[PDB]
Amino acid sequence: GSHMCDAFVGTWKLVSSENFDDYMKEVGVGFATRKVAGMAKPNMIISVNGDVITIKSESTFKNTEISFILGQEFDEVTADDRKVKSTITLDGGVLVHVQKWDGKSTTIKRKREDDKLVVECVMKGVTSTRVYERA
Ligand SMILES: Cc1cc(S(=O)(=O)Nc2ccnn2C)c(C)cc1Cl
Repeated sequence: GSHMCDAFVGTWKLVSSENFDDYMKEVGVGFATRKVAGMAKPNMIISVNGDVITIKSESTFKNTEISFILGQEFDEVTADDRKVKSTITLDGGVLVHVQKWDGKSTTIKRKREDDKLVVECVMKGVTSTRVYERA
């Protein structure tokens, strides 16, 4: 029957980005990776099978894929090649994705707003907002 993340499931395309270069700088991404990653217009493909959620992020820069159970830490290699320990939870209908590495932390929130999927990436005081629409 109907379930936890139904409104997230599907194929989404990036339509706007703000402050992503600054977010990446704060994370520690180097110049060349920032330039090429920042150009990209990824799709995000979200699916659910039982308790397992899969998020694929695909662009001309990189294809990534994570599968996880809410609340259960996992290893992730990010598109910029960080090796992080991640935990994703649902907080009042928002997917909250925390990545920990080298004593640092970043949080990515994904939420449904109208017909969009809005992604907010936060590293210390710097936020990037990335808006997706259905493909
Ligand atoms: C590097 C990077 C990538 C992302 S992403 O948007 O999920 N994926 C992305 C960007 C460009 N191509 N692809 C697949 C995010 C949220 C953060 C960071 Cl630092």
